[PDB]
Amino acid sequence: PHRYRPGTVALREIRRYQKSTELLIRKLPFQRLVREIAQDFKTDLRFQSSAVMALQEASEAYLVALFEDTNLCAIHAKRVTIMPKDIQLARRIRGER
Amino acid sequence: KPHRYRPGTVALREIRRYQKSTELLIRKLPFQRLVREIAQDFKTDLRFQSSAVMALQEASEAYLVALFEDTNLCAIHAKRVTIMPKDIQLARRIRGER
Amino acid sequence: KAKTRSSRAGLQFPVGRVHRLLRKGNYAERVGAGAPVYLAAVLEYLTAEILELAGNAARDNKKTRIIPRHLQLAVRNDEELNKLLGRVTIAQGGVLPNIQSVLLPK
Amino acid sequence: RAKAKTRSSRAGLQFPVGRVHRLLRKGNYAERVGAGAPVYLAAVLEYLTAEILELAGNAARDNKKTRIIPRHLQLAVRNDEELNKLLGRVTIAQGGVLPNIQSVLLPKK
Amino acid sequence: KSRKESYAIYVYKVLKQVHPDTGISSKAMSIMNSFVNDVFERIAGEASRLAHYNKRSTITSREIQTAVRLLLPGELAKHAVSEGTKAVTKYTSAK
Amino acid sequence: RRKSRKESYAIYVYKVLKQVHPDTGISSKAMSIMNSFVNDVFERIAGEASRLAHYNKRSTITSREIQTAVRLLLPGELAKHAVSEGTKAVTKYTSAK
Amino acid sequence: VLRDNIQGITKPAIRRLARRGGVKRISGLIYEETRGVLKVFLENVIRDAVTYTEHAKRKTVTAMDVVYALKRQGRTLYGFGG
Amino acid sequence: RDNIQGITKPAIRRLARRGGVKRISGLIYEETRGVLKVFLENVIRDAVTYTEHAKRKTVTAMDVVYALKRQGRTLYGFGG
DNA sequence: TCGGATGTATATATCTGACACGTGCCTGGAGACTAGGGAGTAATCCCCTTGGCGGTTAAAACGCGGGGGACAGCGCGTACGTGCGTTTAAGCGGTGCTAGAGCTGTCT
DNA sequence: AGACAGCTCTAGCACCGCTTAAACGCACGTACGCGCTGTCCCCCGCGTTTTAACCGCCAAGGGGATTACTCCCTAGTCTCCAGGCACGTGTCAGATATATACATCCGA
Repeated sequence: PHRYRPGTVALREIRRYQKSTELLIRKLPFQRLVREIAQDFKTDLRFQSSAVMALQEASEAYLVALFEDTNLCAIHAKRVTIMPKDIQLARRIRGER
Repeated sequence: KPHRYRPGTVALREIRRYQKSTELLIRKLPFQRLVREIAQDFKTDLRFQSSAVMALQEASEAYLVALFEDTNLCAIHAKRVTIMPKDIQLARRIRGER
Repeated sequence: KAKTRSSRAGLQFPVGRVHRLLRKGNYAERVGAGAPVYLAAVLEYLTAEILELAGNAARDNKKTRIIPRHLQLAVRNDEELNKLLGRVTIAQGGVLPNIQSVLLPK
Repeated sequence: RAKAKTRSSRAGLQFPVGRVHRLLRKGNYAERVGAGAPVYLAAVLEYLTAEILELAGNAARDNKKTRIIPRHLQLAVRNDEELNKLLGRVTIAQGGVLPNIQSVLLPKK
Repeated sequence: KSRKESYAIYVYKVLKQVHPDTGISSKAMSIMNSFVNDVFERIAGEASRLAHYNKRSTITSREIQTAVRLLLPGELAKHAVSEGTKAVTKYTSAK
Repeated sequence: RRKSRKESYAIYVYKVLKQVHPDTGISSKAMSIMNSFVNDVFERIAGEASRLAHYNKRSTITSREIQTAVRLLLPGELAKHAVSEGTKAVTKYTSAK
Repeated sequence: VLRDNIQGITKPAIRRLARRGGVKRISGLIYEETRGVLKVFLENVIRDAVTYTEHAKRKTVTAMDVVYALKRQGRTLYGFGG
Repeated sequence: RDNIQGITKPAIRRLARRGGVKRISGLIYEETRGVLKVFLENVIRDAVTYTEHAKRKTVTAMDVVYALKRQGRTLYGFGG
């Protein structure tokens, strides 16, 4: 049947996910991850639904911003594919490493 | 044939020298006049403490040095040795200066 | 007759609250009477600029209610509010629609 | 009058507890400043001072020098993973930078 | 006390003056409330720096005007200073 | 006229230096940097201690506010050592005469 | 006991974030790289948030704890209180 | 005026060399001057602003330190 | 080329629970007055900053050769995108409980 | 502002059933990483030139720091009352559902 060529659905997805603000990570898996990490610092912690949302909003914004910076340095290397070294470079240039 | 160091061999030595030393690399007089030239655009007849011009030079040189490191990192990332203007702009953009 | 300091200054923002907050925020042991009036005027001005750009974005999007998307679009589109709020993340704001020319088809 | 002894000596500290206590009250960081705050803060400041001075003195001895200079302070701060993170946004005058060359820059055949 | 302090009324009134036909969502309203609180802390914070750097024990229009010029960009600063000086002018002259 | 006194931690940085390296000296430039560092760290810990007191609507900065500011500002091992030193100092200060 | 929940952040979820970020093509290596980055980011933000929670002697992580943590790290979040 | 061009090409090179750069394209100099010019403008404008608030006519080292402190980079070694 | 697939934006109608309006009321804003010391004003000084001359001599500028590294063009292969059927548990609604957030009062 | 006792009653955690979209494993193609090659330009290294940064010494004057004096401006306390803030309410905006245009891309 009809098939979209590579990159067509990616551009469409970029437009769709940029035109939309909803959270892209599943709420329940992220909530479990937050709890798993939080238990390392202090056990039996409880998280307000607003607190988990705050972490997800920040995490999605942080990663989206990081992917923007990563995309910029990927284009600089004359690549469209982002590589782990691109994330590592951006994080080092950003000063967070 | 006169003995000549191969391109970059003296640069590799210059890097060690300047990284080993800590003196300021911009001449005090050109920098001092540049500070007053820019300051004149904000307020006329300004005076600068001798140490104030030094503070601006220390920060300016440390900033450019730190910028060149980040610039070199992104130049190496592009599989290049020579740093180009787009490398500076990229480092400044990723650093959040624009 | 008692008339609010906000109306005297020609401002909507609560000069009394701004004065209260400055007095309670321990920014100094004393707060001059002109400080909250000046501060309230700046806060009201920034609020008007933000809402004006947000309302214009809402109208462009044929919406009549400002939602976080409009605030984000306004803040990031204005070359000076973006710089003021460069370190700010807006919940449910998303990002500016932008794809680099190199990524677009030939 | 009772024997006068400094608060720092009671805490086993060299740093001035009185100066830290006064600076906290004069800086208006809070409406009130508890007696434990300057003692705890002075201890942290003294420990961090010893931490940097020890690493700086080591760097000085490693450089065969008898006095710690800005260079030794910069090397001590940037060589320690945690001090480098604590002072990442800090620039030290006359300190220079760490001797650093990337492997791709080193000479080859 | 349980009382909640927010700029809901003031943001709405300014919105009515800027766009009487336009409303604002409770989510966008909470953002604006946090934005006002954040900018207020920045200007008040910088104003505290200026007072302390000049060992002054009070916050006046000069500290605010300077803090605004430091924190706000060029055009925002010029307009904010204009609005601030105008508001203080009317406030002082109106008695 | 006579020059006014300018207070600095010079004598304290030197006394601590004599403890870590009795034979090592310190130049005036390095002393100025150490004084700058002490004042910078002081303002940062005190600045975070203010935020903590304010967030909890407290009017008094206590050891708990300082300890929390230290844990937040200082990295992991530095925080542990600093907390231990601060705790030892405060405990010995309170128990001593 | 919660364990290995980092793998709960599906590859399509990372893809969507990258798509919102304008990423056109994502290397298969990015997925594990992104999880490690996010794991560090969340550890830093949660450590600070839990620190505020512990200082308040609370057992429930309040939304303000996350906002203050994000503020301290220079990534302040608007929309969850003042 | 020419004072922007007064920061000599070798001075830029020395900074780049201290920064670990091994090779420098001829266009880095003009770009570096612009980058420095905007950096100095942001720091001087704040220092001048701190000076004006003090009603002083000379920019002290503290005025530059506070300008940097606000600019987000702290400079050690000048007191205060 | 190119026409057909076929997702996203838009237009239509219904809906609905969100926010905009209406209300009660009390506590936080405004008004009045004081104390008082912080802040402004004035005179003074002096020092360090700005300005100038001399000169020399380190550093910068300029010219040149060439080689090495930036980058155009290329091949390819394997990794990643996309499509499909599978199936999985997140999302949704419902029910349970009681930890512990939030508050008051004491109170000390 | 916390030790202690107690109340509320919120809402976070605990749990099941059902839905079905999101996640998943796998098929499979050609888009795209990059290794390799060619090349030329433009950047390094040095001789050579020169200029202006640098040192050192002196002028001077002005503005910064200082002391002396003052008072008017703000914090504290008191008075007051209607502005703003939980509650009540409903209606109409854009979510949701449905239909259908059109722009954008693919197989021919």
